[PDB]
Amino acid sequence: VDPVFSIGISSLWDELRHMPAGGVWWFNVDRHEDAISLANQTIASQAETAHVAVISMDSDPAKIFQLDDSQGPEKIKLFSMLNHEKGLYYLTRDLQCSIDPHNYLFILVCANNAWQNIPAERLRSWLDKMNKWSRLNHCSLLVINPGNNNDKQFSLLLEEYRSLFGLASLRFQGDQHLLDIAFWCNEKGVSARQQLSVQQQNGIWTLVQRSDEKRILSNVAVLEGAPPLSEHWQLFNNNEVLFNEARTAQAATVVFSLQQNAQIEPLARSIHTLRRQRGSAMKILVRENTASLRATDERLLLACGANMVIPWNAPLSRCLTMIESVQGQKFSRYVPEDITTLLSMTQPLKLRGFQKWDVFCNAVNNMMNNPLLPAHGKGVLVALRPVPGIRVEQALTLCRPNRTGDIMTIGGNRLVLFLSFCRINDLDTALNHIFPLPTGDIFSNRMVWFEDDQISAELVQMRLLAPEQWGMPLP
Amino acid sequence: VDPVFSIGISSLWDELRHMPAGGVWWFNVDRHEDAISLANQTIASQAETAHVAVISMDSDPAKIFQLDDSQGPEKIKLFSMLNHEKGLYYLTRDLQCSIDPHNYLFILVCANNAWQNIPAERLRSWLDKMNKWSRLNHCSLLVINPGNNNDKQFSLLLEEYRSLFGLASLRFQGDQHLLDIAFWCNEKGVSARQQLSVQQQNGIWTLVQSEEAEIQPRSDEKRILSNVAVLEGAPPLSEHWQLFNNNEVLFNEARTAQAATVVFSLQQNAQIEPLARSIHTLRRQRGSAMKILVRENTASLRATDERLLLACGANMVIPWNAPLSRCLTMIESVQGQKFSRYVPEDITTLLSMTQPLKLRGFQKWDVFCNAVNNMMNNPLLPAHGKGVLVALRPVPGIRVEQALTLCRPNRTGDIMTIGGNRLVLFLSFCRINDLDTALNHIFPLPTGDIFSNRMVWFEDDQISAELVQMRLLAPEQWGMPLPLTQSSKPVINAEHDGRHWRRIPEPMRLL
Amino acid sequence: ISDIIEIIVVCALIFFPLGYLARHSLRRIRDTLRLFFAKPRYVKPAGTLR
Amino acid sequence: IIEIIVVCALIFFPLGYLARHSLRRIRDTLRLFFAKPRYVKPAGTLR
Ligand SMILES: Nc1nc2c(ncn2[C@@H]2O[C@@H]3COP(=O)(O)O[C@H]4[C@@H](O)[C@H](n5cnc6c(=O)[nH]c(N)nc65)O[C@@H]4COP(=O)(O)O[C@H]3[C@H]2O)c(=O)[nH]1
Ligand SMILES: Nc1nc2c(ncn2[C@@H]2O[C@@H]3COP(=O)(O)O[C@H]4[C@@H](O)[C@H](n5cnc6c(=O)[nH]c(N)nc65)O[C@@H]4COP(=O)(O)O[C@H]3[C@H]2O)c(=O)[nH]1
Ligand SMILES: Nc1nc2c(ncn2[C@@H]2O[C@@H]3COP(=O)(O)O[C@H]4[C@@H](O)[C@H](n5cnc6c(=O)[nH]c(N)nc65)O[C@@H]4COP(=O)(O)O[C@H]3[C@H]2O)c(=O)[nH]1
Ligand SMILES: Nc1nc2c(ncn2[C@@H]2O[C@@H]3COP(=O)(O)O[C@H]4[C@@H](O)[C@H](n5cnc6c(=O)[nH]c(N)nc65)O[C@@H]4COP(=O)(O)O[C@H]3[C@H]2O)c(=O)[nH]1
Repeated sequence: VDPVFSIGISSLWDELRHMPAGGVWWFNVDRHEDAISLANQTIASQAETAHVAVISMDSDPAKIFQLDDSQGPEKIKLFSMLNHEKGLYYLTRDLQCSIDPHNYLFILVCANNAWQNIPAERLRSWLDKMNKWSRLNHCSLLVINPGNNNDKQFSLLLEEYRSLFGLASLRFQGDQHLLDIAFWCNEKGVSARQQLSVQQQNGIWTLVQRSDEKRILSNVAVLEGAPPLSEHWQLFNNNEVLFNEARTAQAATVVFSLQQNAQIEPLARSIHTLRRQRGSAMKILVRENTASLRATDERLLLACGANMVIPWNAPLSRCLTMIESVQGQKFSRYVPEDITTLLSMTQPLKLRGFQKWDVFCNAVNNMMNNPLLPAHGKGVLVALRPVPGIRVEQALTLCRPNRTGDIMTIGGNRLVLFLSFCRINDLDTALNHIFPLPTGDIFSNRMVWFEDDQISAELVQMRLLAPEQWGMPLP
Repeated sequence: VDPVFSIGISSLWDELRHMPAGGVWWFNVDRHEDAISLANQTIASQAETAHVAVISMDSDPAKIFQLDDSQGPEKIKLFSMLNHEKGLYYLTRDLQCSIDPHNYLFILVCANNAWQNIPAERLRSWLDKMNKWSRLNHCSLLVINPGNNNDKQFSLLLEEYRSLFGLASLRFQGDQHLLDIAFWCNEKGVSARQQLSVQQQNGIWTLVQSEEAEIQPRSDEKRILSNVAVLEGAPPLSEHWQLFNNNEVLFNEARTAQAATVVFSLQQNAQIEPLARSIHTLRRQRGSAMKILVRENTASLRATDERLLLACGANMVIPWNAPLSRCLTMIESVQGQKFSRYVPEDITTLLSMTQPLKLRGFQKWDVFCNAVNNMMNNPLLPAHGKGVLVALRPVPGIRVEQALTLCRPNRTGDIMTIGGNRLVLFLSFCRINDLDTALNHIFPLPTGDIFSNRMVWFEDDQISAELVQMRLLAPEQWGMPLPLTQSSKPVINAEHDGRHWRRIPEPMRLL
Repeated sequence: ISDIIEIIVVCALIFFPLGYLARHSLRRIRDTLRLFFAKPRYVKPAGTLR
Repeated sequence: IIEIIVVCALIFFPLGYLARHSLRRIRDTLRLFFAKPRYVKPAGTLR
């Protein structure tokens, strides 16, 4: 009786694609443009006779939403709601005023970070009421949400899996998108926790479809003047020949050596190629001999396909035990095909020294909104209050950042610094590197923000500072 | 507050066994005796305080259903109904007549092929009404359906997700039963499309050792459950961090997780074996999606104990040498990884693998050769990492028994013997890279003042060949310890202060 | 004639809320009637098998 | 008199009962007619 609808993903299995006429489905997206594209394709994939409506926060849906000429419904009805939570609260009655909702598909494309301010309890109540209304009217609702940080909200959605008939996510990974289907319920059954890869070609979302295990291939420098432990050890002078011989290997163990910082970039490429051509059976280890690494470079090597990076603090015996640790293990993580999108994450700010208030806030906000950066680990935002007897300009005189991604600003008797990729524990060392005199004889108090939400809130409270309260270095 | 009931299957994951109050679960079973067995085990599997009621047909439930004296609720209330469709319709209000079904568990054990006469639409309406009733009354219903053939009914139930929290089937296949879970939903997520092999051992249903990676929901993939000592007084880095005072509490919290990183802290060697047991339990109960990390804070680990922790199920042991930032990077290095190694059922074997010699000091030639041979014939020890066999030739000034006087092993697995002017010594679980360290610990500090040259064997074939050559030595050339009467005088100017070799200066005349 | 129509209207009026409240509270009426005695038929409690 | 009053009562009782059973229908039709969209305003059927 009640028809089944289809999600806007090409070449998707019937178990994960259909949408019977009763229920609510939720979809998360990383960027607003991707949400709009998915909404347009979902409109385009439907049958000619089906009933479809689109509700968008953005004004003039006639300008941002389109139809397919070849197939799709003859007409779709657009709705616009003001930027108020009361719009979502009244949605059901407001639609009842204008449509009879029997077998009607509602695509709700919210604005960017639209669901960020909705409280947890009211979101739960909204989901429950929408499920009840959908089952009563035999209508289906698809919710498409372009957001940035929804971990708590995603946990809420997972806990409310009874109200939802399906939860999926689309994450941007440079050249391909990752479709994470938490669960999907249809007339063909229930599916649980699939991870799939989807790519956009011409604006269309299409799904992208024992012998030497004990062998150990290692650089000579890994064994600090030590005999080969077993028959299974081959010793190589540099990582180049090691890469060439590992190309042929299948499930062998490869141990690179990091002596110099300049090797990090080519090592990354080597690991990438070795993890692409050769599958998850191979085990890639990077033994760091001299202190020639940052946390960011280690994250890059881990993303490029290294099992783990062994620090230089660990002596040889611990490194050998760690080599024993990775045995029998497969590399389940995803390595993006594009290599430049990984190296671009090494330094995303590219601004040094003093910045005015507005440029500082814009730069830090832009870095915070970057999807291709570690969560809660993008940097540390610090506000320093100078002791009485010295001004913020004098504190700016005694402040010389050394890295590229470190920026400063002065305003409202505060010196506000941002240090990129620095962790909260290693903050005082950084401050000692920056200031000539000890931090403690120059500043009275320290406020620190290092989580994404905290930094965003501090930035939104830092734009409220009216001008003429900002500061510049004295010429 | 509401209870979480459990299905009567042993060794089954919490994902597929918990049944929270407020739902309807459907069970298709092959044989009536199997149905009654499952019903009885499910009755016995509940908490003592749990209120459970059973509904049966065409029999007296007081005679066919049994309660266990060791496990299960103290008392259950039985119900029997005539083999009629009217009973299936009236169930809700008939039960409401007697007891107010708040936080109760109703086991609906039907007659053979009883749901064969119920039409499709009325069955769907019944499922919807039962879902509504269960939600309102905060009670759970477990329908056990004996059926010779319900393929169409199974398909209808497959479409009917919105009225059931779980649909499962149990089919007999000659030697084992296959548990086919179409979908199962509890407080821990949604599982779907799993085929399991179960067997009835001593009348109790159990999972065969095929756990593999079947914990489909990974809702807590970002949660980091760590000991408070792992962060050296640093703030919790993210909201995903939950700190704990000790490993005991952390273990209790982690037994309910799915894919959360669990970071233990090791500070004393006394805490290695129980940590190993806990890790074994966790990896045996919570599958391969979990990330178990052991973080050393002070020097408290050997290579053998690290191997024990790794073989119990831990992904990585972080040395105390690595500072906190490196440790956090190593924590994030293991994200999204599955533990694909094999963890045995018996922890006793793993515990015994940590010390397979248990014999210290001087040995006869026979005892030494046999002990080393038995150590290298144990198929539970790392290859080419069992130990180091070293033969020492003394300097011309000293004999061999005197050199025996000059060696005092400290660890339990270290043995030595004298024969053919050769002091040969086996140090168990010693790598070739750190042989000098061991020799310095068990000899006066400069070893070139007691031995001219040494020969080292650290590979299994090499040590076997050396033992074969040593067994050929004539018994007349074997050595014996010198009696304490003559060994009182130091051979060299050194003395042993319990565990330290101190070198005593002696008078001499310069040239 | 007029008085007849007036009384008819009055009866109509008074009896519309009557059938409105009879349906509105119907579920509660049924619940109470069950509570009092009803007829607990079909499914019959066997006993408390301790 | 009394008889016709009883007849009118009888008429109105199931009449009001059927009117209540269609509460949802009545609300839906009234919402269609009155048409007070407070926050969600249809921008328009697009081709
Ligand atoms: N103690 C300490 N000093 C720090 C740190 N970060 C920056 N510096 C100081 O700042 C100078 C400039 O660093 P940069 O602008 O990032 O420019 C750096 C950077 O681009 C590169 N570099 C050096 N080591 C690494 C490394 O391990 N990783 C990466 N990604 N780049 C590195 O070399 C450039 C020049 O390095 P230097 O000549 O040594 O000079 C460095 C060094 O004196 C730090 O974490 N600790
Ligand atoms: N934003 C920011 N953070 C800073 C700065 N200086 C230090 N940090 C932070 O402090 C951590 C530890 O620095 P370290 O103890 O000097 O220990 C450093 C240092 O010895 C060395 N290193 C890294 N980059 C450079 C470099 O460019 N030059 C030199 N000479 N050493 C470097 O690598 C170690 C590990 O560095 P990381 O893992 O990156 O972790 C660094 C980083 O998070 C700074 O100027 N800006
Ligand atoms: N520097 C150094 N000394 C070594 C080493 N191996 C043994 N010793 C010395 O040998 C003594 C006796 O060790 P044990 O008989 O195995 O008996 C040991 C052992 O059963 C246990 N123990 C201590 N630390 C560890 C450890 O890290 N791992 C394990 N598995 N047991 C330990 O405590 C007992 C007594 O230990 P201690 O009082 O410290 O006394 C130790 C220590 O002084 C080594 O690799 N390095
Ligand atoms: N058979 C034998 N091997 C010996 C002996 N002494 C040293 N070794 C070897 O030398 C390695 C390094 O010992 P370390 O440098 O003193 O460094 C040691 C030491 O600091 C500590 N440790 C281990 N056991 C004990 C112990 O019983 N007591 C104390 N105090 N420390 C210990 O743990 C570190 C790592 O030990 P391992 O991983 O086992 O690795 C040990 C072990 O393979 C010995 O008397 N007998």
